Amino acid sequence: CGWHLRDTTQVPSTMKVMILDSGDPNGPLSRAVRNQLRLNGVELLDKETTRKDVPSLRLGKVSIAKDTASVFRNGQTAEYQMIMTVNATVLIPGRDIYPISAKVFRSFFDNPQMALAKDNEQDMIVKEMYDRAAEQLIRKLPSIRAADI
Amino acid sequence: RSGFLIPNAKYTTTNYFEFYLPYYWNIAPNMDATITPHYMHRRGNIMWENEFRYLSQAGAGLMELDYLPSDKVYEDEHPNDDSSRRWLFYWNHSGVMDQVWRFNVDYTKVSDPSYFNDFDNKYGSSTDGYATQKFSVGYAVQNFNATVSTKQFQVFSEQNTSSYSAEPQLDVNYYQNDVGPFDTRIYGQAVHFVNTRDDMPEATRVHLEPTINLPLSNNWGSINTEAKFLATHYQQTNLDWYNSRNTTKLDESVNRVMPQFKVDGKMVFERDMEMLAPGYTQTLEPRAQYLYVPYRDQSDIYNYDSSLLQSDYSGLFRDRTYGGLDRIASANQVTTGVTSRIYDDAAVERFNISVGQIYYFTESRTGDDNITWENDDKTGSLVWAGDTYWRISERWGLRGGIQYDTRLDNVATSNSSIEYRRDEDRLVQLNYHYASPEYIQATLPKYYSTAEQYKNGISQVGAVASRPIADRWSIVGAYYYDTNANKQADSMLGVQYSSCCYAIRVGYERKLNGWDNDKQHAVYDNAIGFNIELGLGTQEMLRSNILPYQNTL
Amino acid sequence: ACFWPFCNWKHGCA
Ligand SMILES: CCCCCCCCCCCCO[C@@H]1O[C@H](CO)[C@@H](O[C@H]2O[C@H](CO)[C@@H](O)[C@H](O)[C@H]2O)[C@H](O)[C@H]1O
Ligand SMILES: *[C]C(=O)N1[C][C]N(C(=O)[C]*)[C][C]N([C@](*)(=O)[C]*)[C][C]1
Repeated sequence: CGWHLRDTTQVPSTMKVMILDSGDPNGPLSRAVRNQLRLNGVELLDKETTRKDVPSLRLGKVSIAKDTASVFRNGQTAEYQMIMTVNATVLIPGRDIYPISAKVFRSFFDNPQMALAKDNEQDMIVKEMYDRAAEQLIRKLPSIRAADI
Repeated sequence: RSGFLIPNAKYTTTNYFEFYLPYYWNIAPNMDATITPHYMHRRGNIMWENEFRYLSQAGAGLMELDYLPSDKVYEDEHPNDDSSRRWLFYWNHSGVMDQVWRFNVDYTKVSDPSYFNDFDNKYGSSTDGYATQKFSVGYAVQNFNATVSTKQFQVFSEQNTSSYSAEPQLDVNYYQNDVGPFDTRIYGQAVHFVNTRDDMPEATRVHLEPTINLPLSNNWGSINTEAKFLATHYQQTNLDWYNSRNTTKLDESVNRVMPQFKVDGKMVFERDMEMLAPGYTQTLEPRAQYLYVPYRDQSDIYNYDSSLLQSDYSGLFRDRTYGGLDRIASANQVTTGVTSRIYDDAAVERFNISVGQIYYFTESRTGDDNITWENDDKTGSLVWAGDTYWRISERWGLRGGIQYDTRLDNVATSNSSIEYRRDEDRLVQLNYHYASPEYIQATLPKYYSTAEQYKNGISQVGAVASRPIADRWSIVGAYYYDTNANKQADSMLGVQYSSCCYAIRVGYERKLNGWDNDKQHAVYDNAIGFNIELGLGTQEMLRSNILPYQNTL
Repeated sequence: ACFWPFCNWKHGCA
């Protein structure tokens, strides 16, 4: 058994202290990303900081689409597929900008009789997808670090 | 810049020969409009469509108003009806102002349930079972957000249109992190539920929940403890009719006050794959969770907005079994899951596989447990889930998921997909969707389990292809086939010649467009139209059918 | 006293 406990952090050492930027700093995705970063031991500086030479994580477009994945024999929708895609960038000061992305799939059955309930369900689903988007982008940070080297 | 667009035409089987005559109108830099006479021959009239797109300080929005003054087909199928006019109003508006004020509008109103089947699918779909009408005004800052919202629905189902509407709804959240070791959160809600019927329950609900959680993390381990305190007050009125028919009696005042204890733990083991591949790293992540919620009798409350949630691998660790705040089941359970990830030389995750299960110690009761499970298993290992995702190459990849239930004694839901994609113009994809009839019986309403169009379940195979020719043409096709019925569900073809000054497109689609209640078969709709406009348009054509293509990598 | 939005105004005065 070669399985050993992880000795490195999920977020690389260079990106321990970083800036977070977006046009929606008060949106659900920003909240999810900030929570994921604060859990991984990352210190977030304001964008106004005179402190230079810290990397910058700029969150970009977020698009959520609800499509019909399957239909019944009458053509009515059976499964609704929620797809969330998020684009972001990481600027390493003085070296380059590295683009990153996240995509989350989920599905749920439709129920017109309990339509209101289903709406609530959808809301909950969306609130989860943001979290999935926040852990994905972080898991892509080491790929940026290796790319910079 | 304001002038006639190039005309458009189609030949259907529901409106026969159709003709669009668009007219653009640049009213301002931020506002534009288009007036489209749409002559329909079978209905023998003109639907006047009007679109208005605007960009403002509040955000961006689109309004559509379609009006058909009179209809012959609708008149024939409803001889005794007062009028035969048809109309649709759509209003979408999303926007954030000064980074704090969030405005969302999604309104759709139609004159009759049959509108979407009988007309174009720009903002509607024949697959839709209902239309939604939501308004939302919110204020969000870093540690606070509030929102006043209105929800209304127009169900197209003739059997039971009756739906509940949350006309006022308030969602107040507050977050206070770094309160010593602990992190704190509070959620509040006030909602008034009204039904379209004059004899259904009506209720106002006030909900408050404090939350305190302690996160502790290392380089390999993460343990999080969490305590919630849910408090709900229901004031229900207009309950005579319900109590005159059902043995369970609804109360006018209900107070439900319960704690929730949750513990999450996860590890991260790592190894370096050597024989299989050089410099490839495999990660093994075990994850465990214990949840405890005591039981309260909810028989005095009508199920306004609680529905059973699907349990994927991520949903296995979700603490709620129902949505909303009406049915909160008891919980004494431990959930275990394992994830394996493969990382290549560039530290890019190329593969991951997940599998987990839920083991109950006590039955999840809610007071109104009427779910028709196929067996009587109440405790033990009851729910299983699994996911997989493989990126074989730059142009090739596949996905998969499965959920199994012992209470259904069957695989509740499954999905699979495999895609080849060089670029937006050249790609191939194959997908599969499954849903057992037992799952349909258990979760969907009672009449689903007896109706032929629903009781069989889902077993659907889809193929999508897009191949360019001579970097000017783009042949696009899609085929969806139900293997239980052995019948086509949706199929489309399309050809687009895209030059530098024009792009001609011809399309064809055959789709399921309703059920016939007499001969007990489905109605198919065919449409063949041409579109001239003044990329090869592959993605636009891929999204034109009722089962639109989605990128799977 | 009056909670006009967040109260039972469809059937309440019955
Ligand atoms: C746990 C590891 C995670 C990896 C997850 C990836 C799983 C990918 C799922 C691909 C399988 C989908 O296809 C799988 O095969 C058949 C084909 O109908 C279904 O089978 C079901 O329907 C068919 C008939 O329609 C019956 O013969 C069968 O008894 C019934 O169970 C399975 O229930 C479904 O799950
Ligand atoms: C504005 C107001 O005072 N409301 C309360 C008084 N009443 C009745 O007492 C019947 C009218 C009904 N309502 C509610 O029940 C909430 C709204 C207005």
